[PDB]
Amino acid sequence: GSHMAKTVILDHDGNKDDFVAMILLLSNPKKVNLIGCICTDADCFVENGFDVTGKIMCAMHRLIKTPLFPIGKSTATAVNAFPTEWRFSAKNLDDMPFLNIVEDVALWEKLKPENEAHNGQQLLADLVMKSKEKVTVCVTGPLSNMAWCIEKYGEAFTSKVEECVIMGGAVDVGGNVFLPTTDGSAEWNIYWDPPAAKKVLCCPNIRCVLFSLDATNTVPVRSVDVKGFGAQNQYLLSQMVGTMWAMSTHEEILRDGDAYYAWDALTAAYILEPTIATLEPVALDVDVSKGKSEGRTPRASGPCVHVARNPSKQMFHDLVFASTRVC
Amino acid sequence: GSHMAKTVILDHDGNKDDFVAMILLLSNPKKVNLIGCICTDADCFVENGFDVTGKIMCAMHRLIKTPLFPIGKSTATAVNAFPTEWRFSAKNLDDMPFLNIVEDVALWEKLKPENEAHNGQQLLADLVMKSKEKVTVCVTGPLSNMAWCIEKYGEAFTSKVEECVIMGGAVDVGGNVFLPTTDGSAEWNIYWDPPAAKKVLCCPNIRCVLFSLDATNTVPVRSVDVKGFGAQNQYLLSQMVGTMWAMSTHEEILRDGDAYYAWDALTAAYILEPTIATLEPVALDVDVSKGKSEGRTPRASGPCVHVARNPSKQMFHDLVFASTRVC
Ligand SMILES: OC[C@@H]1[C@@H](O)[C@@H](O)CN1Cc1csc2c(O)ncnc12
Ligand SMILES: OC[C@@H]1[C@@H](O)[C@@H](O)CN1Cc1csc2c(O)ncnc12
Ligand SMILES: [Ca+2]
Ligand SMILES: [Ca+2]
Ligand code: NI
Ligand code: NI
Ligand code: NI
Ligand code: NI
Ligand code: NI
Ligand code: NI
Ligand code: NI
Ligand code: NI
Ligand code: NI
Ligand code: NI
Ligand code: NI
Repeated sequence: GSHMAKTVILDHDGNKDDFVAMILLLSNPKKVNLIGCICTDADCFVENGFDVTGKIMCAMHRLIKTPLFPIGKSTATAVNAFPTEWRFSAKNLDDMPFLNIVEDVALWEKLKPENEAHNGQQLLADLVMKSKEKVTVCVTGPLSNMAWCIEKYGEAFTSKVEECVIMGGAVDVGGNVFLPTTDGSAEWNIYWDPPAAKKVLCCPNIRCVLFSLDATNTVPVRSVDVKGFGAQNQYLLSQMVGTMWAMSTHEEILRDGDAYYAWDALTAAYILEPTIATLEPVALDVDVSKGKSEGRTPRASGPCVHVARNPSKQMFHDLVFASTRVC
Repeated sequence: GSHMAKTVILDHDGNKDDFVAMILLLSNPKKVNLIGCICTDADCFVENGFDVTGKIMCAMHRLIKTPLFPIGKSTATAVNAFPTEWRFSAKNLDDMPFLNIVEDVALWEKLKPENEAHNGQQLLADLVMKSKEKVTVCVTGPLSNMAWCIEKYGEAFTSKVEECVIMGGAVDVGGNVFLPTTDGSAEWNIYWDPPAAKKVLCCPNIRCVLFSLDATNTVPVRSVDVKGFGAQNQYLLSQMVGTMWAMSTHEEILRDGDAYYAWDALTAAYILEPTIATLEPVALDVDVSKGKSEGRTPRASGPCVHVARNPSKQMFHDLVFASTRVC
């Protein structure tokens, strides 16, 4: 819990909570050795999500001396794109004053070209396959990169994965994909690339921990708690996380307008503290059709993954607030 | 320019640039004595815009010892409401870490009840009418409060106004109100309450300086300049203004996606530096109909206001960057 670090790669798609997840992982080097990040052109414009990833890496390196690591833009493309207005969030982040501290801009400008050479899917494969320790992959965007690696390399890749902790799906609760052509039963990360999700979630060669809407619905961050970051504004990570949650737009804001979803952050929190939730083994039948139920992750007839259940609000809160006083 | 301060009231509707305007005024006490603020339930939920106003007042009082002042919620209601998603911005701001510094929250919690007793329209009238100096009113929301004061008090009020510097309208360029029932010719602040605008803009008893889209269209803040606030992140006002502009959503973001509108900020900048723009006397015929042209501010047949022209991008930039190093 403080004596040995897990080797971790973050496979993300650049929304505000992807970066909260990144900050939780990177701010806890006693627990997590972050050896790389992948960014997918899903809930962001990949150039923006890439730059924000880079600058956060640079800021942590400067402040707390966490190692620098390779970052790769995936070339995976969507089956179903995220709404364009949502994807702009990483551009907004890239313009934020806490992501434009002069040292971080200078270091990222220097490190950017070497990272631009990487292909994200290939980087994920290379980092896992060449690692001495088995690697924990945290997936907070769609499952396309994991799918590509499993398809290209099979057990040469999956044998080197410790576990895969994924944000996606909706098992016993409704989804969050509301479009003229959908029934509302699907979750967005799955919907973006349903065949990828089908390939990964039911891959018998990896241990998947799934943070579906079942778990994420129960742990919003209330406005009253987001305001708590103000007491820590002298810490860069509090300026970052407080702003990331305060910026919530569209369906990131719950019904009552006084709380926000924290989907990916809870997912990374599990890597820091596995007791934050109980796990249930579940067989899933991923809908890859073009019907209204496309992307649905219902229980199969007759396991694929271990679904997170009843996550601890207090543990989540305490972890996030401690992590964001790190620097 | 540094030897005597203008007495000013800010009559605003709580969008991000309203607060940039507020920060420009309040950060320059050599030039501006801010004696009050009004908040209207237009481009915000008035409770949120009120709280943000209060906390910014409190922060400046703490940091640079600017005086505290009365703040009043207007009870004016719209003819045509702003889009609900846009109005949430002040709620997002109210949750920001730089607007939750513990001292500011404590002081605002203390000062809030006395201010809640105020009626905004009445406060605007009282502050102008009892002021020893003639008062400059900066209006960055709709014209409803000015209209109410002129209707209730006539010259007893207008004789005590130095000038009224207003953000609104579109004279020789298109508007920004795009709805199924509009032709695109109107600007939002006017559209919100066209009869109020008609009453004020052509009131022969006040000198109106109008920052219409003609002027505001030419002074966006580019992403490259918003990023400049990062170099000043140690200053609270840079964290505020940088985030306010970086947060831009919807039609605040220009076509190319690399710049944002700064409508109200330019309007306040004129109070700080009147040479920032050239003024043209223009007679206007405000459309108060329920047709597609409702809220249009075309040139009349045959002056009402002095329209701002060709504002200086460099002066605006230099003023904003200096103001946001104040604290
Ligand atoms: O399905 C949740 C996943 C998480 O991994 C978050 O990054 C948002 N992402 C998509 C998403 C669902 S609603 C919503 C929203 O309202 N804005 C931006 N993104 C989203
Ligand atoms: O017509 C411009 C006035 C200014 O006073 C700004 O506060 C925004 N306000 C309304 C407005 C126009 S487009 C737009 C937008 O996209 N988001 C929020 N507000 C607006
Ligand atoms: Ca995500
Ligand atoms: Ca305004
Ligand atoms: Ni340990
Ligand atoms: Ni170094
Ligand atoms: Ni490399
Ligand atoms: Ni929208
Ligand atoms: Ni695919
Ligand atoms: Ni707490
Ligand atoms: Ni002077
Ligand atoms: Ni005091
Ligand atoms: Ni009073
Ligand atoms: Ni009215
Ligand atoms: Ni400059």
